[PDB]
Amino acid sequence: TVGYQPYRVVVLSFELLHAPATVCGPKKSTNLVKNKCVNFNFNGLTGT
Amino acid sequence: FKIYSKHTPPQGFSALEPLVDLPIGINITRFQTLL
Repeated sequence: TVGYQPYRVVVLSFELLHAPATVCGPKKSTNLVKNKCVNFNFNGLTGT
Repeated sequence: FKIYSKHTPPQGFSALEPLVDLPIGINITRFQTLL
């Protein structure tokens, strides 16, 4: 019992190009559709 | 680093399937095996 009382702190540092890309955000995927021309970016395949 | 393996019951023809790629990134020259 603000500026003097304890505050926890966590600092993040991401590396790059030393090792293959491994840690990163999720894959926001949705539903698919049948029998209609769809523009779909299929886990890296961007075809229509 | 990629691995491919297969099992069968050495003459003839067969085809090797993969199992896994490990995104490790290790400089590799030696593959000491274990008995």
